[PDB]
Amino acid sequence: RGSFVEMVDNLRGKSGQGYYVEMTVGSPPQTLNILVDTGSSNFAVGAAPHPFLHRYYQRQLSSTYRDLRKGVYVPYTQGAWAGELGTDLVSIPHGPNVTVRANIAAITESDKFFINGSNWEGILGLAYAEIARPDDSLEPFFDSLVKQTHVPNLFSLQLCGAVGGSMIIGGIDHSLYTGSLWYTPIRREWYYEVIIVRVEINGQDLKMDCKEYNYDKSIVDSGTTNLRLPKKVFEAAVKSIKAASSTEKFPDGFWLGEQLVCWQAGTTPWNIFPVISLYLMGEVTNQSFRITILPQQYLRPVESQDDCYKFAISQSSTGTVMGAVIMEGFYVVFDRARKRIGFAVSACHVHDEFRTAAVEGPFVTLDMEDCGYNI
Ligand SMILES: CCOC(=O)c1cnn(C[C@H](O)[C@H](Cc2ccccc2)NC(=O)c2cc(C(=O)N[C@H](C)c3ccc(F)cc3)cc(N(C)S(C)(=O)=O)c2)c1
Repeated sequence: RGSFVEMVDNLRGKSGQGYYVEMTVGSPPQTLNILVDTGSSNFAVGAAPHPFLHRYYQRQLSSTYRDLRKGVYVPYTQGAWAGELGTDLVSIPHGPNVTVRANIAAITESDKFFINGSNWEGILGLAYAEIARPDDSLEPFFDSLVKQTHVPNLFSLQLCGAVGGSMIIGGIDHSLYTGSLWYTPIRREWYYEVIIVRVEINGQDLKMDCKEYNYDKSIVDSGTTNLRLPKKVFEAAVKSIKAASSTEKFPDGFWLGEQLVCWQAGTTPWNIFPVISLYLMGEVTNQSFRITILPQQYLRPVESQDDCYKFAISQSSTGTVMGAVIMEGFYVVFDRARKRIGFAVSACHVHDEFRTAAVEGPFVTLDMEDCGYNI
């Protein structure tokens, strides 16, 4: 036991359909399972019956609920919901030892948002006010917590793939990683926006201009499953990954996410697939570092004696998104007080006897401030 021990192992997931934490709302208490999302900024909960929900928030039974008299609507890349704004008291039983009064949206209708069998009933948006709906005067959950209490302006995340993990609020826990932590600056506070300066596939540089990697932004996002890439980058990376795994051919639909391939239980040939590295901007002029993932991170199991996989890198038209495929390799620190994000090798990542995920540096990279996109 270190001093954050009671927060270790406070996350669950069912069949790889989102990581969630327990939260307690209102008075007397109602406890619900809440999806953790660093790619949005609204706190919202289901508040009316739905065939995919086991329970929901009942405002009439809470004596501390206050009505803001205002509607709200939120569309994502996948799905959308509409509801009503209010405030109420909120705690996290396996989190920090405080209670705050927070904005909450009560979800009364939705389309392709809730997921059958996921076991979660609402979402906690952990990013900044600039992207909240209906606009930036609606204060997000993490801002309320820092402004009302002593808790330090920092949190960190360890997602353990195949489903559990930990969310540490107000500090770092040294048993959750090995080796050192390496930091990249947050470019601007809206999404958690970062700069990628080089890409390699099995040690071989892809050689695109670095402005293509960040067009029109690159972000770190725990509520999206895949690594998503801009059109011209997706096309050149798949060509290179096929060239490097050519001891077995696969149909074209596999690299598009439209076909699965299944091996007999225990026998998947991890070694025929290459490793992938991203280089990120560091904290000193002209210095970078690199993070490296394995096929165990970018091929995802779909839930007999047969192990079936889907290829989890895909095309985007709104910039690079480092989703759960990147985060399951690493312990990640969202250090909001010093405007930076830290990466270290995770103590729980999935690997084999020949290779492991890695975080290494320092490397020399010139002109990194050219790489970023301006409106
Ligand atoms: C308002 C200001 O913000 C925005 O405008 C805005 C617009 N988009 N966002 C990004 C947010 O983070 C939303 C939140 C959300 C959360 C839940 C449901 C719907 C939306 N995520 C997605 O949009 C999204 C979700 C999934 C998915 O399946 N997730 C499950 C929970 C999951 C499963 C396993 C895991 F390990 C981790 C997560 C797949 C895709 N893909 C497109 S994919 C196939 O990965 O390429 C996209 C913010």
